[PDB]
Amino acid sequence: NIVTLTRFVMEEGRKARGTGEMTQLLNSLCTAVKAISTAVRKAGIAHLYGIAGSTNVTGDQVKKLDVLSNDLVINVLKSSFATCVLVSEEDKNAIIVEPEKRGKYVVCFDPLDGSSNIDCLVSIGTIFGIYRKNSTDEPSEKDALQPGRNLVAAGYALYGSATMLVLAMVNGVNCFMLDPAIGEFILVDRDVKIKKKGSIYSINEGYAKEFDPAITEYIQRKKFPPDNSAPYGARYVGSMVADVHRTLVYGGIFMYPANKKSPKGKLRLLYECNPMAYVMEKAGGLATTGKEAVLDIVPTDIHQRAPIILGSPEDVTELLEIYQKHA
Amino acid sequence: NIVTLTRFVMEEGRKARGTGEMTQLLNSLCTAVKAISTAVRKAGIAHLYGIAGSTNVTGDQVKKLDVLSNDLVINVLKSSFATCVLVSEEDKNAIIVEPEKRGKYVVCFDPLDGSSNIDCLVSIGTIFGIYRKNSTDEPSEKDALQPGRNLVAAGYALYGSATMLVLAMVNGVNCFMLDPAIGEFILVDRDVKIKKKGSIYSINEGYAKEFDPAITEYIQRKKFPPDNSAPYGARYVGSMVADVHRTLVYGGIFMYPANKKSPKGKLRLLYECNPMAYVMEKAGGLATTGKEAVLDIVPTDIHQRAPIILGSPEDVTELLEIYQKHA
Amino acid sequence: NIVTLTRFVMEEGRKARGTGEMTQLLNSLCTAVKAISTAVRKAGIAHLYGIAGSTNVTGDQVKKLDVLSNDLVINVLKSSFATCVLVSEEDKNAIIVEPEKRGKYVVCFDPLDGSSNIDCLVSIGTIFGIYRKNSTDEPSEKDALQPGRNLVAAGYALYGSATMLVLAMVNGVNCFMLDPAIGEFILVDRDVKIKKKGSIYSINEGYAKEFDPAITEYIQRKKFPPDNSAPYGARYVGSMVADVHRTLVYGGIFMYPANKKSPKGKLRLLYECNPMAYVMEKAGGLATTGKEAVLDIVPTDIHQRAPIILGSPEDVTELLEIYQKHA
Amino acid sequence: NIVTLTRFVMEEGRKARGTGEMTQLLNSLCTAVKAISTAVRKAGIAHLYGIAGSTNVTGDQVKKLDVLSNDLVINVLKSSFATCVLVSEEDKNAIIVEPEKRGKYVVCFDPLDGSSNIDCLVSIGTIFGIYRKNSTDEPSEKDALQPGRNLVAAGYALYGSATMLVLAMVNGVNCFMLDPAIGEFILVDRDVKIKKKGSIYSINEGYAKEFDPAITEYIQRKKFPPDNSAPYGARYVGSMVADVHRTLVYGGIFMYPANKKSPKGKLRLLYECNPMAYVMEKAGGLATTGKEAVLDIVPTDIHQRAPIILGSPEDVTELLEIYQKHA
Ligand SMILES: Nc1ncnc2c1ncn2[C@@H]1O[C@H](COP(=O)(O)O)[C@@H](O)[C@H]1O
Ligand SMILES: Nc1ncnc2c1ncn2[C@@H]1O[C@H](COP(=O)(O)O)[C@@H](O)[C@H]1O
Ligand SMILES: Nc1ncnc2c1ncn2[C@@H]1O[C@H](COP(=O)(O)O)[C@@H](O)[C@H]1O
Ligand SMILES: Nc1ncnc2c1ncn2[C@@H]1O[C@H](COP(=O)(O)O)[C@@H](O)[C@H]1O
Ligand SMILES: O=P(O)(O)OC[C@H]1O[C@](O)(CO)[C@@H](O)[C@@H]1O
Ligand SMILES: O=P(O)(O)OC[C@H]1O[C@](O)(CO)[C@@H](O)[C@@H]1O
Ligand SMILES: O=P(O)(O)OC[C@H]1O[C@](O)(CO)[C@@H](O)[C@@H]1O
Ligand SMILES: O=P(O)(O)OC[C@H]1O[C@](O)(CO)[C@@H](O)[C@@H]1O
Ligand SMILES: [Zn+2]
Ligand SMILES: [Zn+2]
Ligand SMILES: [Zn+2]
Ligand SMILES: [Zn+2]
Repeated sequence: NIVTLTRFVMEEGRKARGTGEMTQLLNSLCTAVKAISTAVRKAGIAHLYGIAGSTNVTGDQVKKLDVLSNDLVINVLKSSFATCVLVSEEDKNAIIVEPEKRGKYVVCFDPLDGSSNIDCLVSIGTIFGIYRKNSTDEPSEKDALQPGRNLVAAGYALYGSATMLVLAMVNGVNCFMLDPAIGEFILVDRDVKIKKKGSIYSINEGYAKEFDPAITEYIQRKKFPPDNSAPYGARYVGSMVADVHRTLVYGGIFMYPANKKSPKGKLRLLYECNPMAYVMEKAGGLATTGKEAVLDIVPTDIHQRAPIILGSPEDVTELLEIYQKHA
Repeated sequence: NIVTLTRFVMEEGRKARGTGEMTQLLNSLCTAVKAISTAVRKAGIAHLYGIAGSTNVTGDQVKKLDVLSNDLVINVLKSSFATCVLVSEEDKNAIIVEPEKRGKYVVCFDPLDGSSNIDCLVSIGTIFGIYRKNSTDEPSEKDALQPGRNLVAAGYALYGSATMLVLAMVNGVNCFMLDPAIGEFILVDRDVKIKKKGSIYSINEGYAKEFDPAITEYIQRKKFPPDNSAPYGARYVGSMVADVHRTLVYGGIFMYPANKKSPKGKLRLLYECNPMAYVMEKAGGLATTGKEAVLDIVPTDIHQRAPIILGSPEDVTELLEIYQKHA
Repeated sequence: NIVTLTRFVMEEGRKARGTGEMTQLLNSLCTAVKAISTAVRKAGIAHLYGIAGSTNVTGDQVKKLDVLSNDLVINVLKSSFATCVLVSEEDKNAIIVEPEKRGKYVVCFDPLDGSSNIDCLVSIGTIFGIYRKNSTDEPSEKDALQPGRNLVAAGYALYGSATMLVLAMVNGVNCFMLDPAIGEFILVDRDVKIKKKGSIYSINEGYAKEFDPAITEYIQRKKFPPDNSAPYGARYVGSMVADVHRTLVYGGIFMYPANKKSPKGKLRLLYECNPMAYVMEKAGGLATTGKEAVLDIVPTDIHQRAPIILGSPEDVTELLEIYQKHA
Repeated sequence: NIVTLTRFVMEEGRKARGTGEMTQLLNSLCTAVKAISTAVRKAGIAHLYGIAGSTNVTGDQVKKLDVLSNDLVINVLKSSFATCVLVSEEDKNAIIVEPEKRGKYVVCFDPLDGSSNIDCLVSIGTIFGIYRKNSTDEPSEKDALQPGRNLVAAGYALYGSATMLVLAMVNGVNCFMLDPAIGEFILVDRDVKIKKKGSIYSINEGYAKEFDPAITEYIQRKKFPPDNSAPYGARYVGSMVADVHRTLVYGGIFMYPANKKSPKGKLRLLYECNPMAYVMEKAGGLATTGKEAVLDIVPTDIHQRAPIILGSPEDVTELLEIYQKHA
């Protein structure tokens, strides 16, 4: 029995007896993700190189993927009439939606994750976290400052060899594969669970000289297992969306701890850490900063940064033990 | 003036006064690559999941992506009437084209590189190397056992966020972006040259306990710069075609030396090492095993393996200097 | 403000306070129409001609568009869990859906209209009429034997230079253009109304020798206007979906009266005449058999045929006057 | 063995021992046609309707489909470095290619045929005819004023339910189906031949009061067969490229004789009449004005018009016999 994202969301909406506003918001997301996917795959690039004549700004004067993606997400989410506040990785201030388009939801998103991998064509993506506004006050940024544990839905779209949307809600994590031939997301994995233990560690070891003792010790074990067991294999794509997705399906651990240049970690709490921590906990995994649960941090800034360790429970647990081992 | 790959190959053929056979071969390669990417992006997957019933098929043909890609290369190249010997990473023996479809070119190809990243949707691709048959004798595997220096043309197609085919021939390297909307590869970078020195090192550090001393000394040097400069960033996609392409565009160094499981390295010489080595040297870069030039190795086995270090000249020679410092 | 079919239908569902079942059925229709559109445009035809090898039944042994379209519609509508009875132009008996998939709606459809235009690649399409089952009896064919005037929704998808879906419901007719680049239907025409009078007559004059006096007289006027005004132009695509769509947007009249071979007309009441008569009346046009309203006929057979005259009100009215003129 | 249009043109070039210029011209024509169809199918229309905002553009460039198609043909042909004189149904004067991009071929083309069917989404297309410059003089419109019999190659691309390019050259006619999924035209019918006699007549009968006696006598003969056989079916799409293509595949007769508004017929000789006439004769069919062969007319005006009757030999000669019976 074929099941598309469209049918799945609509039905989950019926089972929860929703009024239909969130379902409309998710349908908008779906559409946004497809438009970004098409532009990311370079559809119609021939026009920029003068196939129809008029080869004007054939350099850098037209929308760069980062910006185009941010416009699609904002414009589409707005037009869903289900949001009131929006937080983008590409915007300094929270985006307060006009009253005539205002909804009860707050969305925190990363329109195009994997910044440094854009020019080399490595996998990139979009990340999103949705909150139900809780307060009778007028829309402001504080409405997006809720701890991740208050997330109603979170997930991401991966633009890789193929495009896949991973959606996580109260009752589980579901994976949908995009069939570009018909512009439809097909459910291929129902209520997914990450393996208890993996054999892959993911981190940028270029910061070796800045790692804290716990991280430094953990890495030593993956390369030189004290029990002489087989060493973990290493993998680091460079785009958080890509590295987290492999972690979800293959197992293992992903890491981005603090360092000199980034004392509180590089990844942002609102639209990078929380959505992935939610997807991970719902899949049966763990997401810690090393001292606490990511979903428990009470955000104080819109672009606040936080250190994160996520993946299989046994692999993450072992690293927490190291942290405690170091007082 | 916009330049399509079809326009480019044909003109390069005219400038070389060829009979048109090599032109027909490249055109067929262009067609094969488009087909493989369309399949990689999962076009038509809804059918596998029963969108039109469950009797459309008369057998159980769930062809795995790697097999399907290999089937496409084989049939498409053969229908070009320009080849006589084919070596695939997928077949134990060389494939000898039937007399009627026989041409004078030898093609060594890697159907879909990045096998471990197929299920997690990370970038994968196809790598190729073309040689002229140099023997009046009847075509056999021997004609495929030539040193990389004899290549007339080599390259690859990358199926990442977007699909790009990179082709290198005697007169230089050129990158073409596939425009999925019209099924056309567009020339977007001419006579490409790699940076003399980069700031990214690429290797699977999970084999740390099995690396030779030269590799170990170099890694520490990237993490702890003796001149005290900023340490190189680390990147390891897990797919050679992917990691090699970023090395070309961003500069830096890619490494896959020998280890316990692979005493002579893991990567294959004919359709992995050689093609990428030729692309690199043509871009003014380097590619060595650590003791000699990859393109100079005369193979004795079509599936022979070899250790490889490629990338920016200054980066590679620095490592080559560590090797020759020990021994 | 961008509006997609997905958002439009969902919203109309909210305004009517529906439970969500019909909305799910319409979403299924939308998906069906896209899959048919892709197969109609010949996506992936390269495989049938041996691009990946195995050129077996390269003649006539695989699904012909007529059949493939009928499978997609049936399978998709079934999987929507909103139907109980289905009437297809390609099936002799009414299709009674399994209890575990049963809904309250009855759908009458023409999966691929324009049979004779398939091989010459002329415009073809899909037509549909939806009824809300009215009776506590068990699902049977009689449930689809309701007069067109009981239609809850009707319309068609036109596979022409571009693909467009025309949807008609109680509050109007709306036209949606398909953007194949993202697999999304975009609303381009809101609540459309046909012009009071056109300048185009559409009919197969090859049956001249069989036309009744009224038709014969009417045609004389279009070619030789008694008042010496400019003559109407003639247009006959051959596919009902194509001819009716032009009629809706340009105005004029479309005709398929009785003849020798077809004493009661060739076009079928259930899935050709009623849906178009409904779309036409909702757009402000007329649909008569010459003696009565199409939407008023009480069907007695599932594949019953009926004569039809449709289009601008003034053009249709004038022909009715001729009929009365002839007692 | 699967045959792509790219493979076919190149090989036909090799067999003819050409320098490769005409091969490069045809390849460019292949590229242009793909681009036009992708635009015709409305790829990317969501952008026009603001899916990404309302500031993406820096001007008002709502290029109409016919203008865009003309822009593509002009720029793409010129970037082929194989032409010197271009005549478009869209430009009052011939376009003389700049000396640097000058080649020896003359191309007469119809950017998008079927203008009256553009808004109603009925089939439309592009028609072309190629000639060799036959004059050492400087290129001018005169080089485009040659009799149809001098064509080296002619054909058209049909954008109907699917896109098909038909190409006719000295050795016969061949049809290629565009596979939108890989952007490749597939050879699906070789050395095509029209039926000696069909059963469909195609003409706009809205000009009945302006037809000459021969045309009138023939129409009555199709409606009232003197031998009392079954009357021919009528078909008139309104787009020449469409009606002509069905005539080729199904056989029969197509007609557009002279009338009051068009004393010398409406259709243009250089890029409408001639190309279709050449395709027809090569398929063993006929094409006359009623008094002479279309391919024999020596034009004096690039936008000159001419009456035309084409199709199955027996059908056309029957009409040619009515003409020569009167006068
Ligand atoms: N499509 C849906 N999928 C899952 N939960 C939903 C859906 N629609 C509504 N809900 C739940 O019902 C709540 C209220 O929905 P709404 O009335 O649309 O704002 C949401 O916050 C969700 O917890
Ligand atoms: N399209 C082309 N691009 C570059 N070099 C070519 C091309 N076609 C032919 N050549 C060169 O000319 C030689 C002979 O070509 P051929 O007669 O086609 O086998 C090839 O081995 C190449 O060195
Ligand atoms: N999406 C919709 N668009 C228009 N009318 C609708 C929609 N959904 C429900 N309705 C109306 O409400 C009735 C009951 O809907 P349902 O409860 O889904 O069976 C339908 O028969 C329609 O008349
Ligand atoms: N691709 C081709 N298909 C058919 N005939 C061709 C082709 N290329 C060249 N010819 C023939 O050879 C002549 C000279 O070709 P060229 O040297 O390219 O101008 C043309 O005018 C055609 O008659
Ligand atoms: O080069 P670094 O420090 O590993 O940064 C990579 C990280 O940057 C990001 O692009 C965020 O800026 C993440 O997607 C990725 O995990
Ligand atoms: O898991 P490892 O040892 O890092 O191997 C990865 C390598 O394997 C390959 O898939 C070839 O087997 C390459 O594409 C990639 O570089
Ligand atoms: O050849 P005829 O008698 O005009 O039949 C054409 C009619 O047949 C149909 O294909 C239905 O069978 C209609 O779509 C079209 O109006
Ligand atoms: O409206 P009419 O007189 O039938 O003309 C239709 C003809 O006009 C054209 O659009 C050319 O002007 C042709 O494609 C078509 O055959
Ligand atoms: Zn990010
Ligand atoms: Zn490989
Ligand atoms: Zn029909
Ligand atoms: Zn025209």
